[PDB]
Amino acid sequence: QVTLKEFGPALVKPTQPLTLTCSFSGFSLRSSDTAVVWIRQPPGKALEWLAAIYWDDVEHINPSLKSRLSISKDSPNSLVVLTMANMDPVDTATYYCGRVRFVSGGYYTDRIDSWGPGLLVTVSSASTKGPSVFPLAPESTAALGCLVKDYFPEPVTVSWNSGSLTSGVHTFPAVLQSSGLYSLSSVVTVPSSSLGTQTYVCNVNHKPSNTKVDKRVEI
Amino acid sequence: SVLTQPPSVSGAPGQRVTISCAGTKSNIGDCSVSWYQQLPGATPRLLIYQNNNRPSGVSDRFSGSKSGTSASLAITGLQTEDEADYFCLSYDTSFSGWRFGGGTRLTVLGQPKASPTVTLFPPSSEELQANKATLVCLISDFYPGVVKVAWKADGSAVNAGVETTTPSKQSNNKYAASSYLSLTSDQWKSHKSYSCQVTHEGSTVEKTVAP
Repeated sequence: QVTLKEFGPALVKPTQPLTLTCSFSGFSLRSSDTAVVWIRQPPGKALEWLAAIYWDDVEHINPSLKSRLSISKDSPNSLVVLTMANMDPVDTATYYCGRVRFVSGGYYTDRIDSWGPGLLVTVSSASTKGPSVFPLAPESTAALGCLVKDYFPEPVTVSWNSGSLTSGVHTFPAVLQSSGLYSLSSVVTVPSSSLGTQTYVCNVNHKPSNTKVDKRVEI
Repeated sequence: SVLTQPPSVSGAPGQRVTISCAGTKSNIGDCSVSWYQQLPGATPRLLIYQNNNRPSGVSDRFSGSKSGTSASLAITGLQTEDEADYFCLSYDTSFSGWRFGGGTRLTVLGQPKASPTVTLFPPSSEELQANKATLVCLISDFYPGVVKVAWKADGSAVNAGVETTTPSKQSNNKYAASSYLSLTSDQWKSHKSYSCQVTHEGSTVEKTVAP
């Protein structure tokens, strides 16, 4: 069983450097058949191989980004670090961490068989803003919700009753206003009869602004 | 992205589809190809590695051949749950680096038509204290994934202050979307009633609120 986790900033100013850190578990970078790779994916476009560093310090870096990219590792601490110099808006993307496995010899038999959850990096001159959380309330069932209004940059997570309530939760993709601010909404469909007794709290997280707000949603 | 993929491939349930990956001898001709699946809004998953090999867990309905300067991923017994984006991967010696294909979106057709279940929320009182008013129109569970949203305030139409998201595939392969009408508290209090109108496959469906 193998897991990876990306660490990095949600927001980076133009021309500033991006530094990404991968922290893995369940395998060793000292293993003669493994490597760690960084993949990025811009919104609605193809996957892109950035860089990978191998057990024997072999580096496969994208030659289109060589002047901007550098990679380094720490096998005894299971850490891999990527730096990308001079960031542009165009470099706004989700960045993935992955274990490459391969056969010794074989001739480029490498494959990405494990992926981190990916980290969304936004390259903007705009400043971080936290959202304002608002309740959404009004015969069989009823729809309750929370408005997460005006935040930047992505992402935002929403749970209900600290995650004890998952059934019938639907959190919608965010809208991008002309203000350069994001907004989304999270509804939960609960039995009409339960409105009298059950108490519903949406948990709103926005790590880029270190914002975490609880909100009671009644009538 | 020298590796060429068809932008879109469609299929009816049960049939077999093919997703090609064309390149040069430098990349696909000599080196090994790997295939990657990406369910909508999810993390990529290894499907095929070394041209034709499956990892554990990966369905036997998937398979990869390589012949000449082009590679292919074949999917038999097509199911709705195969709706994803598919990327090939290979090393290129002339390029001296790894390159992906542009990717291929797979759509499966056999799904039942589903009308939108539209939900409209008024401004919260908390927001009205801030002299602001946001009308939230949430649209979900509709197939096909194409709708149109229009805002009516009383009789007249509304244009300004409307922001509508693109349709997005849910987990159940149905589609969801959202629309926001951003008003000041007094804009909201001035009219008699606001309406969100979702048009989907001919029939328009309406939801309406008021102070």
